[PDB]
Amino acid sequence: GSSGSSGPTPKTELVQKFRVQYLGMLPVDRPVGMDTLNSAIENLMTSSSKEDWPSVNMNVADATVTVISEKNEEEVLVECRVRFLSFMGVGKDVHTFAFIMDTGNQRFECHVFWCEPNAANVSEAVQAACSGPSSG
Repeated sequence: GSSGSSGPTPKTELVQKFRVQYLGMLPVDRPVGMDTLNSAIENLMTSSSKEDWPSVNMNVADATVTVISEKNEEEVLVECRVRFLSFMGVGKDVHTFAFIMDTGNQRFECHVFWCEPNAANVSEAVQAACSGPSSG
């Protein structure tokens, strides 16, 4: 390592980590909507028990959503960005959070998660970042 080391700065950003479980990744056709959202969750929900879901952490910063493991603050299970997001919301139960992301090739992935006591702060912390129009 001939080259020295990078030079950090005495200033960081605000990050919000939330220990949530990882239900799994279910694809969806509609990048927007709740029905499908819930449907996705409910689908995953049934799949794999609750305890089966690995306790992960949801990092939120720089308007991004990165799912970091529990036994590793460096590991990045899933890396989602509010800029690549399409939609989301809280499933049937308030203890569930899923959002449709954009990967490319007309493909969308919905990452289901379990937040307690409710995915209100998470969804918000994530939404506050997304912050999109309603086009009503």
